[PDB]
Amino acid sequence: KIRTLQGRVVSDKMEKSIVVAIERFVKHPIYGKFIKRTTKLHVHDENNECGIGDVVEIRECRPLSKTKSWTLVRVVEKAV
Amino acid sequence: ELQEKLIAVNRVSKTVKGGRIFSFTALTVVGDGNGRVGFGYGKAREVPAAIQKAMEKARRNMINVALNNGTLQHPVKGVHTGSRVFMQPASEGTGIIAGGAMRAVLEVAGVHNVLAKAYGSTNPINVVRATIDGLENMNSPEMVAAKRGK
Amino acid sequence: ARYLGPKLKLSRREGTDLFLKSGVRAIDTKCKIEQAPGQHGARKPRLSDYGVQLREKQKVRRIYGVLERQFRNYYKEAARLKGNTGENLLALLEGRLDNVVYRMGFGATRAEARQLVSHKAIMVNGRVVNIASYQVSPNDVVSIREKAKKQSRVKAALELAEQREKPTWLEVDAGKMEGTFKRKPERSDLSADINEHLIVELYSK
Amino acid sequence: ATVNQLVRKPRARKVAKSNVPALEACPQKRGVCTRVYTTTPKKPNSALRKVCRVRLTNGFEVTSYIGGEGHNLQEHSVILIRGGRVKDLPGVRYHTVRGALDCSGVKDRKQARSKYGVKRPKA
Amino acid sequence: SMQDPIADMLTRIRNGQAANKAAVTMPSSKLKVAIANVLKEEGFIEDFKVEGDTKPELELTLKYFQGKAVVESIQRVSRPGLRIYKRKDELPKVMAGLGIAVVSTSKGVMTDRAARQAGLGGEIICYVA
Amino acid sequence: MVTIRLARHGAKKRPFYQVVVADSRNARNGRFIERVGFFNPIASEKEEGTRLDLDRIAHWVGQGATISDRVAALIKEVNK
RNA sequence: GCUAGUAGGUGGGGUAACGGCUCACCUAGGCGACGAUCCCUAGCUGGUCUGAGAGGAUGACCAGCCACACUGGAACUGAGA
RNA sequence: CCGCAGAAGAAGCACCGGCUAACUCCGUGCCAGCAGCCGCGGUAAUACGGAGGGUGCAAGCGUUAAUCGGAAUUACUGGGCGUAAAGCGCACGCAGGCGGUUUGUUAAGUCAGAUGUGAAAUCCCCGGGCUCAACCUGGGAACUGCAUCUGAUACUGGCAA
Repeated sequence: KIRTLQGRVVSDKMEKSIVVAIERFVKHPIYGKFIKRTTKLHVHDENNECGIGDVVEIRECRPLSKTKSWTLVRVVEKAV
Repeated sequence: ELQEKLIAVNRVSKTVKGGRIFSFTALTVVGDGNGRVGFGYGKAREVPAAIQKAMEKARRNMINVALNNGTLQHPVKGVHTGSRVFMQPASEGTGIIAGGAMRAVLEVAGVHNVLAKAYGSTNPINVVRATIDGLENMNSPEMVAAKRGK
Repeated sequence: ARYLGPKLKLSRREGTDLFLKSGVRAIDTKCKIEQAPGQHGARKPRLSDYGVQLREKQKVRRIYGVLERQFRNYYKEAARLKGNTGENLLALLEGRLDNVVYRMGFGATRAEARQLVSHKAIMVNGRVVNIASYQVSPNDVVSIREKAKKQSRVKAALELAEQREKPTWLEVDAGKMEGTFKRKPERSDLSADINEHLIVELYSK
Repeated sequence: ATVNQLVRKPRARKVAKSNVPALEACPQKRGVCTRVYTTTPKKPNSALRKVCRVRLTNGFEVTSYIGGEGHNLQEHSVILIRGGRVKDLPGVRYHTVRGALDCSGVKDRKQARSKYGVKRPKA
Repeated sequence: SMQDPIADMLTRIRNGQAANKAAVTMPSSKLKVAIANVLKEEGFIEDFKVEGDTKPELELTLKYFQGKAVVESIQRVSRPGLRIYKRKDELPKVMAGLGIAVVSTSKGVMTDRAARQAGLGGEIICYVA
Repeated sequence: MVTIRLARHGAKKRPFYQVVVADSRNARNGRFIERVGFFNPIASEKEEGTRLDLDRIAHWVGQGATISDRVAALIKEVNK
């Protein structure tokens, strides 16, 4: 099946675009300690309405604008 | 059967008014195909009796095995100065592993095939004093009895 | 190098003969043996540790005629096998053609055994060789040729062959100048001057 | 340091530097000569050792001890650097090898033939 | 009171073991209960009892062979700020060939030997000889 | 482009050939697609010096890719 | 400390195809110490060497990838430059 | 592969004070020079030079440069900080790291399994082919890894109480 990836909005202002920061467990190589290595990706909301902490589903696809490859597939929940 | 050899052999300088005072002392090897303890000096005024009297005194006392079938079952560690000396098992189909001071005491202790190495500084005077700290650290069958009987 | 020099002079400070011009002679026969080969470029004393430790390393090394490299390489196949490292080594060392021939009575001297294989008078199976090393194995057939049942050197080395027990792991035929290397060596009975534990310590770093 | 400290700053690593003053790029490099000098080494009882500024192309005008039995050199001559040193001289980076170019086989050292570029003698 | 529970446990255990104490106590939690079985089965404790009061506390009675119960190996492995994990065959092959090494598995808490062929990897908190 | 071809892997004055399906834009020793065979031209008796498959010399020759003259003449002599 | 097709949105246009690739308009955003921006140096990889291992070092021949052809720039035909 | 004479045409290079196996006699005399390091030589030098001898390697031998090893002497494996090299002069505190104890939930971390893939070459395991060996080569395992698919819920984390 498909893959949808858990991000959290953390910067919404611009129209039809939400900035999401995705925190996954990255391990150090030599010292083997997990850490949060946050990585923004630029997700396109269908209509912007988000803000901050909104868990979402995104997925890999075709671009629609420059630095895109991501869509909103569903809002798990909101926290704005 | 008794096994003994020599290790060091040297002389000591002291002074008493203008003394150079050379007196021939030494370290020696003790074992018995089980290991023994003792390593004494013996002051002398010639190189032959420096090792002679050294062996008298290095015959004092014995210490027991912890090998089964020529090798130790368990990796074990001890310490004395920067002579830190570790061993771990060595399977059958190998010869006698390790050079340094831990070549000679690692034969005489009944062993002919066990792994060894020494981390840190090898200070010959006390690697000896770190090697016998493994005949207090043992996983010999009495310890198997000391969880199954005890 | 293949040497080409004064065999018996080595005996002196070897403290053993190890088959230097055997055929009529050995220690203190028409030669000065068991001395020191120097006037006082070298003379007897108490010996150093490290002396011994080098000498014995060469002991094992010299009675096959193997170079520097080779014998180490054999060690790198032994400590690649999961069997006995000590055994394996002396196993590989006896695979050399030159050693095998001597122990089929062909050559009265170790050097002579190896100086046979040189001149075209040797062969193994129907294959002709002139190579002093070969892969020698169970149920091979060591064969003399035509014009080597003709040489008067070969015959003259059967003398001494009647005077050496010859191994039990090979057939030996002198009557048609064959013999097979029918099965593996035993070293349950050649390790009698060889302490494997010594040399393998040194080889290790 | 702490593993959490190391995640943030892994251990510093040593660097590489040698007796020759740059690790060079030859084991033998042809350098020109400025002048030969002769200092006395440390202590007033050490024997005089034959030294020389070099006139390297690298812009290293540094000082090379000159081995063998004296020399026949001229002071603009083109010599092969060994990149040894001898330890009784202070501050040394180079030592001169002989054989090839202007420097050639010294006399009555046909015993050390590998040294100095002395041929095998043919007697 | 305690930030890494288990570390405080073992500390007071070895400290007291050497003084040949009758018993020592320290605040119990779930795991503190589950460990004391291996120590009890191999014979290092008589038994252990959790007296639930204002809080559970483990007053485990210290066993001695003859004036000793000395153990030759210990570590804090998987602990705060350095919790780590291993798979089912990467369990430590400890001394004695029968030695123990507390591992929490994925269904319970077992030890290296059982845990191995039980298919079950997990964090090792420690290792014993 | 890809073709069935032979491909030396012998040393000097040893002709050990290996039948590969390999590119003509890389080489016969360059980028392989796949092995498919071994061949001895000298007809050695070593362990499996002749292989030539049935299944890939019947599938990549389905969508086209031609073999070589020795091979052509070998199809008959393994009676495939 | 950084950024004006800069960040994004509409609608146009363009590519074999997805894309500010490009534009007109619109919004005023975007990025940054989990190290941006800038500065030094370097073709990259399978692998290679050494080493008990971990690791470090390294990228020769051989294979794969990428890039370059007096210098710079530019377009043509074509599935392909 | 056969024949043809005739030992014929075929040994050198470094080293021998200690680390390090391997010295004597002369000449020299802190000069000459030697020397990886520790260090040699002041006229009875196992250390300099020659000779004699001895030692190790051998169609090579020795020297240098260079990289890793030894060196656990940058240390995750595998390091210290009273005085040996190291604890801010002392508090406060933002980010960060860290979280007593019990229950419910989740399954992200985590554990299990499955599936792709992890190029050829290379290693190894087993095994062959060249007169041997070098070299050539087959098949198996490795391909430590990664993503994907499904389960597990002890621990770690989230959520709730």
